[PDB]
Amino acid sequence: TKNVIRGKYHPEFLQNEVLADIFAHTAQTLPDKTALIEADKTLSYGELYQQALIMAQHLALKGVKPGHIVGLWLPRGIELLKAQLAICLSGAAWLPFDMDTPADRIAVCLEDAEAVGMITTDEWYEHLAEVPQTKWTNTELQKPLSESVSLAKTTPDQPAYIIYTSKPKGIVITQKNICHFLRSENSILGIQEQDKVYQGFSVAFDMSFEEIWLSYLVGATLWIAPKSLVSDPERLCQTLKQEQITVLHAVPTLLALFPEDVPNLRIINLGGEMCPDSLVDRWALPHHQMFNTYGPTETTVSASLELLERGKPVTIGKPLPNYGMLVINSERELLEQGETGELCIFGPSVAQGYLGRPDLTADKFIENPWAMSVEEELLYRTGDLAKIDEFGQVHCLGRA
Ligand SMILES: N[C@@H](CCCC[NH3+])C(=O)O
Repeated sequence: TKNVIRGKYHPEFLQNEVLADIFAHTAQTLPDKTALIEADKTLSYGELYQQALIMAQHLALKGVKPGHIVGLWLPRGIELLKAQLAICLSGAAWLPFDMDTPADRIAVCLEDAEAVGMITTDEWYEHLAEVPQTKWTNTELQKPLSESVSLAKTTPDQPAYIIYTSKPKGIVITQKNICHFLRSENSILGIQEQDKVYQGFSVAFDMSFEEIWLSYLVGATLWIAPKSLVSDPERLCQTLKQEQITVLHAVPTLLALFPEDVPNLRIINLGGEMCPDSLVDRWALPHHQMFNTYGPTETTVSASLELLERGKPVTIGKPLPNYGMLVINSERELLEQGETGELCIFGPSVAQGYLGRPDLTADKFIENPWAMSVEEELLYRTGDLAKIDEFGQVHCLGRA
């Protein structure tokens, strides 16, 4: 009633599926298309699938089953994504670690998650003497097999990945959460099979999912950035032109540091900070579709998306399809439109909660007295203060 704002109604984005289903569909439908480009090395979707499958079978032999958590720590490049996909194909969920993660934090996170192990490279294996958990190398997980190993299937209720944010706090995202997010957001972004997608985010960040898994969803080609390029905005601008990139997921401060426009960019998805007006004016051109995505990690990558246009005020926009937002008071009561309260998010992509933290989970994932379907019974309290304006639009106002 103007005080509960919903994204478009799209029940077809909820399927009886897991991430392995989405990727396998793409690889079997487009075997010979290039999936991954690292420098001058390229891997096809079919190649990627068979290699990741061999790795997943090795994980199975070593005891990885659906519902397990496997840590991921490798340098940016093909092997890193390959290993992510191998964990996924084994039916386990992955716990991603940035290149710059200290070994002690790795140990704290693997312990907190009760992970059965982690994947890393021969080189980095020695940095992990402090890690008591099992460490596998991608290399050993890539050796030939004598007889095939049958992979147990995971289910939508099972975790797809665990994101840590610091006492470390692990956020459990389910297969259902992430598969729905991918379909819901791509229905608006519309990444296409012909697209060439820059892959610059560390796997430890939400926007890596928009770079990688949206592409996997439609069979786009990923160009994987080296560590040295990620901190060189002018060189990156020239790289994006020379590599004929069409899709940039990035943060506003990075876009602002580009000297020239990059004409070949179909889609520009800015997340993290609300895009400033000067940047919109500089970039919200006709040959660019410039977007602003907002959302906590606790509701799978993004919860709202906004089309940016020169001269139009910037807001977080409307919820994604099947997402919903409302505002509540200090005692969890729905507020009339226009008042200021805590922004709450609901829908099929609300995370399962905080790993091993029933306390904080119950504090922040509460029952929704106002759910109009079984996919709306869980409200996540963002902690942000917000108001719903006279146009059904949510306005952020800072923390509570
Ligand atoms: N979700 C990220 C920033 C927003 C990304 C939106 N595509 C975070 O919570 O740190």
